[PDB]
Amino acid sequence: NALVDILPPDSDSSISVMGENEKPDVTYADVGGLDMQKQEIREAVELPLVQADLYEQIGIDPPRGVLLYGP
Amino acid sequence: EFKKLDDKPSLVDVHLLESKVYHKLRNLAKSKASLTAARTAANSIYCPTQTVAE
Amino acid sequence: GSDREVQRILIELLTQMDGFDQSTNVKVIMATNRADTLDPALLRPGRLDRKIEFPSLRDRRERRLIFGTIA
Amino acid sequence: RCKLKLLRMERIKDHLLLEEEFVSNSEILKPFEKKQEEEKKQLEEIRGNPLSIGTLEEIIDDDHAIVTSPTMPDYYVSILSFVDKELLEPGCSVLLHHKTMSIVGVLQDDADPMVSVMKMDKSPTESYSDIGGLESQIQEIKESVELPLTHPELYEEMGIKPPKGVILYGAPGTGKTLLAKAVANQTSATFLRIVGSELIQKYLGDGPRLCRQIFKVAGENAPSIVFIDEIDAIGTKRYDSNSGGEREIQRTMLELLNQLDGFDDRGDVKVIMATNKIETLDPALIRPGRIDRKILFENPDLSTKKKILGIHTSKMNLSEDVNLETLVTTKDDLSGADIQAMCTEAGLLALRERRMQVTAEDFKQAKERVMKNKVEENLEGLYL
Amino acid sequence: NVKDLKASQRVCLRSDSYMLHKVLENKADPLVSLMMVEKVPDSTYDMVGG
Amino acid sequence: LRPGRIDRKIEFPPPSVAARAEILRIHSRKMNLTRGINLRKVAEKMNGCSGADVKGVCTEAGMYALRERRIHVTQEDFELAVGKVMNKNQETAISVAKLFK
Ligand SMILES: Nc1ncnc2c1ncn2[C@@H]1O[C@H](COP(=O)(O)OP(=O)(O)OP(=O)(O)O)[C@@H](O)[C@H]1O
Ligand SMILES: [Mg+2]
Repeated sequence: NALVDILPPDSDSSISVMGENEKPDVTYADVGGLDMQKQEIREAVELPLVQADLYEQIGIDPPRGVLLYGP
Repeated sequence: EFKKLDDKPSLVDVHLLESKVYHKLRNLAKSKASLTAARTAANSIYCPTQTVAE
Repeated sequence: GSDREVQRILIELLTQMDGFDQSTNVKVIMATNRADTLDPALLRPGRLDRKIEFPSLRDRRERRLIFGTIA
Repeated sequence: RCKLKLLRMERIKDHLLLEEEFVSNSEILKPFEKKQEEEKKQLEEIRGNPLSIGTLEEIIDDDHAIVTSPTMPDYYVSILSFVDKELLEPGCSVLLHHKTMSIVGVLQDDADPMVSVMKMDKSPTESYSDIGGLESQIQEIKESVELPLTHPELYEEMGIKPPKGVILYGAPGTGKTLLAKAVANQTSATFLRIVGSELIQKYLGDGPRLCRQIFKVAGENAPSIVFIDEIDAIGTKRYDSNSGGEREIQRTMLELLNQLDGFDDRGDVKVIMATNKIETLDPALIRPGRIDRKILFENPDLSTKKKILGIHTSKMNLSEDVNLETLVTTKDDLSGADIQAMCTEAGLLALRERRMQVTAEDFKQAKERVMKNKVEENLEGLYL
Repeated sequence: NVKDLKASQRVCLRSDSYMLHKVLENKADPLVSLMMVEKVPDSTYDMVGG
Repeated sequence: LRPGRIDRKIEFPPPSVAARAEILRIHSRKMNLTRGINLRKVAEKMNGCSGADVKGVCTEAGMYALRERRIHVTQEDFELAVGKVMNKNQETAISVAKLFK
């Protein structure tokens, strides 16, 4: 019982990534409606990946988590 | 000006013109941006068949 | 005590949700099927900022889309 | 003013206590005598290192018991037989040895946060004559609650069993809540105080277990006063419908009869109940011989309202402006919490001035606001 | 020693018999449990302004 | 509400238009606007009822400048943002749109 080695922040996973190994079975060519939510999901997800700095150089905070809710 | 006077389904047309002008100036960045605006505005139900075709 | 393990796990979500923030990454996406299971320290902003609603009513062009993509 | 000397006298003795105690410890404590030194040799022989707390499930009478530990293995323990074999009972916490388990010893007291709620953490410094007035309805709580404990002498003379219990009721702001805290300050008997709105939980069956605890502590502590503050808050208060509700309310009421007297035959507990809704209580509790004399409170009359206002104005700064005697006159059979609110608000009007003189003008402005909670929280205003 | 030891102070123990070794610099504060799990910043009067 | 236990009762007014302008101004110093955008002008288009409503004009405006992809928040964003929140303001003043499904 002593700290004798370390383990990287990659290893000792809960489960590996599914976004660069596997790929989901859905795209927005097989989404139909919810066009109203389609404008909202690219604000939250798609724009911070390509450049998170967009929010910062505007001076608006980037949203935190996304709740999806409904029946 | 017609955002102070917004009640208009006639700005849907103005967006589509705006897209065509930008396209022929050969910028697709803001041709896409206006075209996106025009799609959103026609999602609300008042639009002619002609308007949807354009 | 076993129901207190559940609560302890929720507390770690808050800790890691706070720690994650202002980083390039997309702040956690989570979805619910009942919006009566939330708490006022989970739904509170800094954990969940954005609220994308999901209706069942939509409108006639967006219900039209659902008939057509599965068609 | 000029109590400085009394403060210094008191202080001086505190200094003398600090001194004597420190110096005594240091090479005159108990370091150099053989009835400590040789006794502890063989005390530590059978003691650890770990002293491994157990929970006493049951005793067996052969010098053994079955403990279940917090660490989950049982032990059929012995008992060394110097800690007094039968002085330990179920629910006690036991010191087991680091090797083969013997009851090394027994801990009396193990502070639970559940008896913290009942037990006091503050002293109720307002006692007799800061609730002054109702001097005819304090002879039914200091001739049957305070006084038998202070003098069992008077009650040896008549013989029979001493008074048991009281129920206080009347209109809000007659000092009901503080009276109880003021007789328990002076006797210094074991003051448990439990609120009426904590008996009702949104969990079921553990409500009556909480109430059952309160009286076991009372019976364990020979001089005992239990203030149940608010037991009108059992018939107007409910949470969910599956663990609060009617079933919970019935159970708790019945638990309390067994506790208070029932069949238990426990130590002398005085019960003090604040209520003002006296049909939330059993027809087995508002019979007397458990609660003997019953106390009614009415709103204090005008000369009693002079006494109430005199507690409050010893703290108030005074002026040649101030006219106390007209502040009583407007009030007619009103509560002693209106008078207490007027003077606190009169000091709020002083503070706004940013002056430290409280005048007649500050009291009368605050009097009209205090009667406004009775004419405009009433939206009819003048009786329609 | 016991006058340098006090309630709500985390200790280190050495498992030779659980022999109290040193004080632990970090100890728990129960108030931080409340405030952290809630999560609540402080403000000045500029965020009430108006 | 028994008197003796409450000695201060503090109301909060749904804002003035003088107050509603200063709430816009507190949030707009986080933002980077195009110079010459008055926020007194925005507060008069609004009628609001909370300092959250004007917090949402600022928020929505910077999400419109996000879509646009300029650093500066434009005067156009604050026309549209007022009207989005105003529509949402008037749509819980009828009987209340749901916030949880
Ligand atoms: N005779 C009195 N002299 C001094 N202060 C009094 C007197 N009667 C009542 N008060 C004050 O009135 C206030 C309310 O009375 P208290 O809390 O003691 O019990 P109550 O009659 O149950 O009323 P409530 O619970 O509605 O306040 C307290 O601040 C108390 O000090
Ligand atoms: Mg009271």
